[PDB]
Amino acid sequence: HHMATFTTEQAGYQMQAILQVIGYDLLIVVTGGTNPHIGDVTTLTASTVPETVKFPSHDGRFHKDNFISERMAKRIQRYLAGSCTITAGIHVNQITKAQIAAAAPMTDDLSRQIISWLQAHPVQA
Amino acid sequence: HHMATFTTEQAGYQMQAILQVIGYDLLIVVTGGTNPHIGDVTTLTASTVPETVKFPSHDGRFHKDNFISERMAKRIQRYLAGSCTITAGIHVNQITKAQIAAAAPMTDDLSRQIISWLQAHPVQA
Ligand SMILES: [Mn+2]
Ligand SMILES: [Mn+2]
Repeated sequence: HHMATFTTEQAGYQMQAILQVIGYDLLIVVTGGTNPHIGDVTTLTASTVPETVKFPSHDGRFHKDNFISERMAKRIQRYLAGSCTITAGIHVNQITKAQIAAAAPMTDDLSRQIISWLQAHPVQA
Repeated sequence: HHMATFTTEQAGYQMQAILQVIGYDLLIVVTGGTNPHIGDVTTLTASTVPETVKFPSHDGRFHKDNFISERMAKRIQRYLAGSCTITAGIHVNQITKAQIAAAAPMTDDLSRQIISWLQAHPVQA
């Protein structure tokens, strides 16, 4: 009804998106790899430019999981009934080159599943 | 283990906080009243100033649920092992004056429950 879970696995590691509908608004939690976390949080509505918070990681640098959160936002923006919040934290120990390139097709694959679920479950009752 | 739910009810309406631990990081979803939603999203760590996104509501104005999200952030900041994300959407149809004043004691009551749970479940294994 108001909660769904989507997974995908390419190049030997998994990514998961957990979606929650609250009122007309959406919360999506994206994780994967060996160490799930919350690295970045992207915020948007259907007719608003997305904003992203990047949390600090180590050595003065910031988490780069916003590649995932910002791409999923662009893919699903047109379908938003209200606000949308996307958290992302994907990390694979000793990640490989083929694994890095698979991050974008995996985000698209989850985005497509989310979009299908939204069309089958109109947030308007 | 990694998920807990806290409720409180004062002046005849309820507020709920759902907490999720991901890695070392926290996601807290606060709702209540007749129409739960996601109005505002506050982001912080233990030694960082909090930032808040205010989503648009109606008539060019913005949701004011950040009163709740920003107060819960201040209450629990010292206890944070990593990043923290707090969403808030509380709305009561024809809210009353006693109900408005109860918003702050209710947020404190949830914050105290969250803090107790974090101390009993150290995010470090
Ligand atoms: Mn990260
Ligand atoms: Mn609101």
